[PDB]
Amino acid sequence: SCYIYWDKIKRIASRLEGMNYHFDEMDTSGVMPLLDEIEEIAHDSTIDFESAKHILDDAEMNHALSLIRKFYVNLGMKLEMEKAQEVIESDSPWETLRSFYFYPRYLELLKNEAALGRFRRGERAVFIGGGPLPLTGILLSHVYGMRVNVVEIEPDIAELSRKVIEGLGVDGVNVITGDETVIDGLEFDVLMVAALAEPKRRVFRNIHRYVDTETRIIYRTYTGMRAILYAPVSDDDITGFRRAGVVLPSGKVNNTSVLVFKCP
Amino acid sequence: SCYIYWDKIKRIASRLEGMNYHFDEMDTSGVMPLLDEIEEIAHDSTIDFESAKHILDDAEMNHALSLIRKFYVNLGMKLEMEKAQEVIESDSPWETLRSFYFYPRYLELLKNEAALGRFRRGERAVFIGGGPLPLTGILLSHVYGMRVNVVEIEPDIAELSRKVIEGLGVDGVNVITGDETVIDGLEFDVLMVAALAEPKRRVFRNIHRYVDTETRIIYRTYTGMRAILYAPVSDDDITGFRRAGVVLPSGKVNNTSVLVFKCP
Ligand SMILES: N[C@@H](CCN[C@@H](CCN[C@@H](CCC(=O)O)C(=O)O)C(=O)O)C(=O)O
Ligand SMILES: N[C@@H](CCN[C@@H](CCN[C@@H](CCC(=O)O)C(=O)O)C(=O)O)C(=O)O
Ligand SMILES: [Br-]
Ligand SMILES: [Br-]
Repeated sequence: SCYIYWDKIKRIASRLEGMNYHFDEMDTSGVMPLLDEIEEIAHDSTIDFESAKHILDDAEMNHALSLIRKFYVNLGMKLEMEKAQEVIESDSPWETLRSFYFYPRYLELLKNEAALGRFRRGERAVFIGGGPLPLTGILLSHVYGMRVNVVEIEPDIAELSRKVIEGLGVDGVNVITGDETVIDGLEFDVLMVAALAEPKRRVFRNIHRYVDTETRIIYRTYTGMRAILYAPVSDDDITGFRRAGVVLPSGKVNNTSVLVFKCP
Repeated sequence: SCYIYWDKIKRIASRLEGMNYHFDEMDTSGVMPLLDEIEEIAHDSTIDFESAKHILDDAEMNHALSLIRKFYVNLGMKLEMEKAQEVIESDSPWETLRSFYFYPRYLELLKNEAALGRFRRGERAVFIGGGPLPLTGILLSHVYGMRVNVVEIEPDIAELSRKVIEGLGVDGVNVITGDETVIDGLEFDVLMVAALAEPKRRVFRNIHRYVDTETRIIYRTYTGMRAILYAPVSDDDITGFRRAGVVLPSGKVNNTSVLVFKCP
């Protein structure tokens, strides 16, 4: 094969090489054009899923793919961290939050997930992998009227995220510091897993031990050319579960959302 | 995992296995219920493509899947053989043709492909894998006004197909007895490869030798739950080609149609 996107990807990657192993030092505003380049390819609806797989699975693409994924994960983390701090310091926290680069996609992502998982007011949600800016948790309560526990493994990140929630004056959203195993002492209707929650194998194996067959579990992954951004959840990762539904993204939304149930 | 389709599929395969034990010769009328049970699974639009591979390609499904795929091919061949002879004997050949079980699906499929392939009246088309009832060839002339060569490897099947074309009074459809290698000796604007043309790897290697980079090539395959019917064309099969468009089926149509060009 001979896809035009192959060379386009190699070229972008060539301009990332010089940042390798130090992407966390990126200037956030300065690198937005690079994210645009990458997203032009990721979001191209003329690329079929078989062609995307052809490109992303080729051994000659391994190194370029690694660079793009490192860039993406580090930019996302830094953008969230910076916005969390801005929200806490703001006189207009909800307006500040609404200016977050990814805010509109999150609204769409959540709308997708709420249909998939049939969310209702007063249902209890647990979200694994809150991060510094726990936007999903916030919207679960703010839009969908759910009662929410967000789980975050890093104590300092957890503390920041609580300050964001409090700054906004959002109710019914609590942050629990811990690993995924904290769900043992929770009672909940819906469990969600962040796209960035890692390592997938350990996390899903632990979830399997603590949910029953009625618990709606939604996790986020990457399909098609969007898999250029981040490694998709593998089939091995979700052993012991059955897939019940999927929402594939459109527009600028990156994540595919997957509904699974514990077997049987 | 633990898909309820697994039990359903194994039970259908059990019935197929038992039937095969008693008869080598298919009873076309008698097995229509079995086909309908299989197609109800294939046509389940609630199941996404990724989930389909999780259910169909699971290791313990291989035996059942192979039986279903053998049934599907043998039934299709027998239905075509039977209808071909009926058409040849009929005082009302078109009425007889239209009563063919899959007839309306071919109309919808060819519409998909004519858009994908930008078919124009008077263009030369070659179709590899005509079978006894060369409906695609017939439609390419009758509806699309193309000048058509249909290629069929089995001499007796090729002969039968010529009698069907003559019975229908269809002009502009010639049948070539041979394998795919006959295309070196032909001029054509579009090349089509039947869903059932085999073996895929050899067919595409031969095509690659004998076409240029400007010639439109459309092949038929199976995706999602429709892969229960027949083994899909693999990305390895199309090495040396690039995908340039895809039409996914809906309704009762079974085939996905893919446009490729020879690289580079
Ligand atoms: N703090 C986040 C969790 C961290 N990020 C999210 C990512 C959400 N993805 C969005 C935003 C853009 C992106 O991730 O590239 C999308 O798919 O369009 C996750 O990992 O699930 C939250 O509250 O959901
Ligand atoms: N005689 C046939 C060739 C044999 N069948 C075709 C298959 C046409 N597929 C149709 C008919 C139903 C089916 O094949 O299951 C569809 O996808 O809905 C092929 O192999 O390309 C023809 O003329 O196209
Ligand atoms: Br039966
Ligand atoms: Br007639």
